Amino acid sequence: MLDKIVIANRGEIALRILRACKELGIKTVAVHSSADRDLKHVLLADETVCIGPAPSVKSYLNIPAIISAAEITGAVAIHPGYGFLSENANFAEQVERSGFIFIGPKAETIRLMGDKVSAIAAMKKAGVPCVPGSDGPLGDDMDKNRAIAKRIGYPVIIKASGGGGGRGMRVVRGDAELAQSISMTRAEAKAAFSNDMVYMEKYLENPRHVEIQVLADGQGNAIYLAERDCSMQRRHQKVVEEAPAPGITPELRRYIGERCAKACVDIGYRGAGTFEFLFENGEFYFIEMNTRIQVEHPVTEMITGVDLIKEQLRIAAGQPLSIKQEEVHVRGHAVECRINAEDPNTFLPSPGKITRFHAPGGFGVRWESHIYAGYTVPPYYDSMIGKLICYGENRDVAIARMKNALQELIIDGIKTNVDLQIRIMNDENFQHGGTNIHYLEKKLG
Amino acid sequence: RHMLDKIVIANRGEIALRILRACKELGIKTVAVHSSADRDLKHVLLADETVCIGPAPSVKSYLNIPAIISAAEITGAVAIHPGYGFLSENANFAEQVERSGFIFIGPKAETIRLMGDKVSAIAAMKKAGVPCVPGSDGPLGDDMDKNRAIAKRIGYPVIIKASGGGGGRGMRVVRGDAELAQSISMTRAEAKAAFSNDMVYMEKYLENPRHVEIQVLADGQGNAIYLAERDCSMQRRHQKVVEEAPAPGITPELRRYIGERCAKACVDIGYRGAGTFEFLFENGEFYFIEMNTRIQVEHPVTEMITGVDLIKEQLRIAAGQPLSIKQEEVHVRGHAVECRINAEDPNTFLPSPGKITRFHAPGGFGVRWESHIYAGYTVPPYYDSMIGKLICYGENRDVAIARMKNALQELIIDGIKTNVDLQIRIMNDENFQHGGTNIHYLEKKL
Ligand SMILES: NC(=O)c1cc(N)c2c(c1)nc(NCc1ccccc1Cl)n2C[C@@H]1CCCCC[C@@H]1O
Ligand SMILES: NC(=O)c1cc(N)c2c(c1)nc(NCc1ccccc1Cl)n2C[C@@H]1CCCCC[C@@H]1O
Repeated sequence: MLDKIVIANRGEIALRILRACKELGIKTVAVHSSADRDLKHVLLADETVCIGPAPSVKSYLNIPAIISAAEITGAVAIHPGYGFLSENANFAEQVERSGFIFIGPKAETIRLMGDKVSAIAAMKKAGVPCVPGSDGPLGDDMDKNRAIAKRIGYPVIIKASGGGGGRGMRVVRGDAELAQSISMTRAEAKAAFSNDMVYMEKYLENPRHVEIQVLADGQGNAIYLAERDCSMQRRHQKVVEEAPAPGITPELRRYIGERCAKACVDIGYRGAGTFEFLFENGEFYFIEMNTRIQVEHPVTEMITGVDLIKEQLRIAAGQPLSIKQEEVHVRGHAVECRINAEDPNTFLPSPGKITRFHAPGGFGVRWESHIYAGYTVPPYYDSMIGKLICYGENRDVAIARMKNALQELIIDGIKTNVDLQIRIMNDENFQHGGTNIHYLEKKLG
Repeated sequence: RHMLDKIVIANRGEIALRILRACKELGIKTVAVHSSADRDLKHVLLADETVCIGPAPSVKSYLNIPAIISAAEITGAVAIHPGYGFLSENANFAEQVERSGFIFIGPKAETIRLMGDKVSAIAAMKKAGVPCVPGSDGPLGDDMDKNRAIAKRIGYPVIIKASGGGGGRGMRVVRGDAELAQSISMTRAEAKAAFSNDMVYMEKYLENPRHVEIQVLADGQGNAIYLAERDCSMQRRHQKVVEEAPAPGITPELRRYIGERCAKACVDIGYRGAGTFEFLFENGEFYFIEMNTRIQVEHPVTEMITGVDLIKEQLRIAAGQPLSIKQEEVHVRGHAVECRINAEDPNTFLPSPGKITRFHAPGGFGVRWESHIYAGYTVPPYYDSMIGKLICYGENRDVAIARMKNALQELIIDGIKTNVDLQIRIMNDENFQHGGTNIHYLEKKL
């Protein structure tokens, strides 16, 4: 095992990693901004280092300060969590050249999957089904771009090669909008990602968001740990996640999973990763790969029994995968509700002091949050303050437990999306299952 | 399938909240019956209906048979869940409930009566094939020559036990003939005063036993299953502190052997609902001591390793539904540890009442928190010291223990004294980390 690690993150994920470290007897170094002295994980860590003032650019995104804290404490590894520097290939490369273990994939793999054009090319080569599109970058020749748009099937989407998630996209209904659209995206991409490379892709009308969890040791072994349905979204931001995805057969799971596992070997993947797809008419279409742990990883842990953070730590330590594909079994169902310090109606973030707090309990109830009574949610960071995960023997039990747990959850002093989550659990279409990616916006409209 | 419309939760604290959650999941309307001191209980605050049944002393509230039955009638409830303790093993209450036309969420009154009489309960178990402690196999008379002959056949040390006794009450260890007559006479007088039943029996006293118990479920359709075992040996002066499932050192073959015998005994006695067969385990052999005719405090450790919601099964059985799982569907997976959290003084072990000023619950993968407490809540001095239960699960015993250590360190209960520090000490104990420690261990450590 790794003797001592730096947790290069904050909030709920930092607390998640800290628990995993403590379970394995790994010493923890909590690096934090001056605004995050009162974070729960900071108070629980063996050593703490203040890495700079409140803005992320000065603290959590500050590479030299993070490296220096790792050198000063005698740490051997760095876990970047999710967000911040987790998908920054230059950070991964610097961590390794400085002699530390980077708890993530190789910097080259981050670059390969990070550039969306080459990622799709790599997946097509690996045998992973992708969304029909340009299959390369787009030029200045409108005649070639229009011929490509008719080849795929209108409507189409203009995507930034350096973009990802919910940023760097523009939908095209017809050829009249096409020219203005290919130009606006290039200007936005060059300003936001410092790369003007764009590509064209088929805009799928009625798709579901289905993603595959993988674990690869970087020694030739790679396993798939079922799927997650993350279709309940608003402004390209996940709200509810669940595992397994409803309507996915053991045969469909096996088909897509084996392809994802094979793709890991072919790209030399190391650690935990997720292959995101759009699922429509019984077919999967690759969109992107998250080369880190995901926010929604707990729903996969509940249904497989696999602790995903401990496995990241074992792989980083140089241990080959002990878990064999034949040992991965889907059992029961899990639902995750993201808890955000925001007004759901207006999207207005709600930082501030939590005057009253009470977490739900019970069988199959998992609460993932650093929040406590008297704690101030700082205005400098993202709105996500916690995650409520409920497990049951079937989908209906997990939903029933989630309704009860949401009713027990008290967060006063700030605005939350708790009431929105209660509305989603009570939604008859959600209760039936299989709602598409556009459902939540339509329901709220 | 048909389900109970509304039930009265005839209990308080953590178990009342546990029962409330199971009801809500099943769409059953809840009736929280409470004493005047228990208006601010979490489950009372979450219940669909509330009925104040009397003042703080349990005799006028939680043990008050007419007021509890009256609250079921007033609210139009169809069933009564007694939880554990209070009226849960009271056969007169269960008889009065049935008589009043309400469902008693438990076994038949006559089954409670049968298992509540320790002499009759042993005779029924021995007849069914359940292994028993060698003993008198009937009541002791006043003839001391006969009592010395029974003691010689059993072999000293022996234990004199009250037929109306149970748990940690109504027993006396005898090491030789010199103490026999007086020990029998003293047990009789104590039994007459406490139980209005002076019947005593003799049992072989075991030197280093483990307290291992088998969980059962039996429906009204003739199905009876076993849900592995629990080791409750980590205890002090008849008070459980740590429980775990499955029991260390128990092989699948040993589990199958004892479990099948317990399942067969349910069928023979016409058992209904949740129940536990309590055993003393020593030298790879099981010895029946008593049967709990209700749910136990430590039921969550069995739920974690089997996936079975024991409270929801009680509610399903009571509604007239078959068991939701078959024996072949019951699988032991992983390991679970329960730390009882008490508002108690660590030097005296007596209840420590008062107001909770700051409260923080632990979280994480495999962490389960069973408690009604919240910040600002006042622990009343009228009832037991138990304020909560911390349950950690893992794919093996070591992971469960590692998760417990971290969970206990995150647990904050300020304003009152707790056994949190003692629980941290037990988790750090190398003999506990090895496992298989006997019932006498904790007292010897302290
Ligand atoms: N081909 C498509 O129809 C399509 C549609 C969407 N909405 C895509 C979508 C495809 N791909 C992406 N995202 C990746 C991306 C964005 C910008 C530039 C490149 C990439 Cl790879 N997104 C955005 C997503 C936000 C939430 C909805 C479901 C999944 C996505 O995370
Ligand atoms: N035969 C024996 O060795 C024996 C010993 C004890 N200590 C017995 C014990 C046997 N049996 C009982 N209890 C049941 C009982 C008591 C009085 C009268 C009838 C009964 Cl069934 N107890 C009380 C125990 C409390 C301490 C820890 C856990 C094991 C036991 O609960």
